[PDB]
Amino acid sequence: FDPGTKNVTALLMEARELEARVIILSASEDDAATVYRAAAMLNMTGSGYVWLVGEREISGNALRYAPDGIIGLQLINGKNESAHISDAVGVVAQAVHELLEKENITDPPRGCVGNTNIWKTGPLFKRVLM
Amino acid sequence: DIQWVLLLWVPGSTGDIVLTQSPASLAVSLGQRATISCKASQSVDYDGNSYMNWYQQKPGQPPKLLIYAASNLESGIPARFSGSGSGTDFTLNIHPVEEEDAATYYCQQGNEDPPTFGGGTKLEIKRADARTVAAPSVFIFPPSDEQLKSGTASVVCLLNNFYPREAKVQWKVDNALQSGNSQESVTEQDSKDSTYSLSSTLTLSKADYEKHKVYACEVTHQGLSSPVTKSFNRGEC
Amino acid sequence: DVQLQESGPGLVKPSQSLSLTCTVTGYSITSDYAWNWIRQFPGNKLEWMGYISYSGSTGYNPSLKSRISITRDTSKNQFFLQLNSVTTEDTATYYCARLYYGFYGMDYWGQGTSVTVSSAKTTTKGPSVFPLAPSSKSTSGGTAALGCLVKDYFPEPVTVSWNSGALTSGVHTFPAVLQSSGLYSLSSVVTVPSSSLGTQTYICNVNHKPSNTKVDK
Repeated sequence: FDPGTKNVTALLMEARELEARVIILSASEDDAATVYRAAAMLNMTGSGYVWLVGEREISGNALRYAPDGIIGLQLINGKNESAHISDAVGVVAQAVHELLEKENITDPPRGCVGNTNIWKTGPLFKRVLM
Repeated sequence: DIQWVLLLWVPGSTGDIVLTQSPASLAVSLGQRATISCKASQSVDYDGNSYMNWYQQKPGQPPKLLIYAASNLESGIPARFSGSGSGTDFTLNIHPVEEEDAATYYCQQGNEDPPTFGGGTKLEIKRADARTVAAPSVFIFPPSDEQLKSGTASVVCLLNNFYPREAKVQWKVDNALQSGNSQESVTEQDSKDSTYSLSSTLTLSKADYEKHKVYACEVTHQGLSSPVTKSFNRGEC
Repeated sequence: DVQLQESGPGLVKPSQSLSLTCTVTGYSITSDYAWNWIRQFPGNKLEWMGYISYSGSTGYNPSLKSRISITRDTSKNQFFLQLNSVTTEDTATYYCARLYYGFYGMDYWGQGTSVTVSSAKTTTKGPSVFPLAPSSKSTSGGTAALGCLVKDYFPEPVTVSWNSGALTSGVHTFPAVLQSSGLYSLSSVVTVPSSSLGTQTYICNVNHKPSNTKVDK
């Protein structure tokens, strides 16, 4: 759908008629709050409906109308800057170590500005790092 | 010009006066010898003894001058104060501690600047020891639903007989991150009943009350650290 | 981690742009909390404030919905304010900390800066150099009259400290009525210590937010 839907009640009426009740919102928090208000207006919040949303969809202003019980997946290692940074550094270190232990370790040329320094072993390097 | 006319008590530990004595309530209370004396580490002693105006500044009651220049008493008040002390500190032992003498004594100096105020500690019920406890009278007013539409919330909670110095309302909510949340609404201090309450007004909108949990003003102070969680079920009033 | 320090300037000129610097530096700033100040002023109540996001929602109240402009300073993980034409009841104890979205309460001590409406020249007049004179004569009980007498500096709501981390047994802040003349005679006092006899000196060193002066006696 397009962002900025005003006739959200028709969407809930169509979803209620169908046998499926898995309502998934992953666009933003404004549409999340809108569909939460639309579901609370018709008293169809949690009564058999599946609400699987993430932390980004509930951040800002999205839980002001949703009752307690909405399944909100918290973004693990997505916003923290205390231990997630160290975890990413360790992952990159282990990755470059395993890459150096393997083959295809040719040093690319000096990629300066104003010069064509396309790495000829790009796909091979990405396959080794994968 | 240093301090203006402030009809309040000692502002906790970091008081706005350089003449304070104790951060919390005074150790000696009504019933035994209570000493009240300010401090002055500047050029105050002019022509011998300094000119300090001693008066019982009680919140709500007009103060009456009883001892001037810390050496002679003022007419109109019976001679019941020990006007001793010289130099820097002027000790004033208060043995007749009645229901009106237990007030804050500001040593109004008349040497550097006449319109000034001294220190003094308000004598009240010492509810910060192991003898007496500060029972918080938890009373939550139910806010109406129509008032929440305009943005105002009648969620005030009474905190009668609490700790006025260390006002730290430790909320027992499931999740709350804030370094200080307490509306300063303490009334005037009194030594007769001491029924002053802090009206912590957490004004929130209608949509904010929906996601808000059970409003429970749990008081956790240094005096009485007892768990008092009054579960107030929100709803239409 | 968890850093809710309010390092905002608490002393500016009247009717001047208040660049409230709220250096949170916590978990993340990309639209996770509200980060709004509470209008706690003795005498009246407050209203439901707004909340900022990644787009920089600088609208708290309908009156100042578009007047102020909160600059998103993602370089130091903080933001500035442009509070112009502030009134008396609006200018109060600010709590620009990691306010969780939902307005549940608090679980920490009392911190935060309180900006005043006093002029910078009126408040700054020179530290009163007064030598600490121990009384050692008012031996009444556990609490006596003894402490520092430093005055004539920045307003009371500042980073009050001691002589290189002295005894802080019974320290608690309490916002009171500020003086319009600018002669803030702030002086903290402790209950148990600094009430004994001998030569124990308890000179205080109240640090300042926009000056960081800890050498005045």
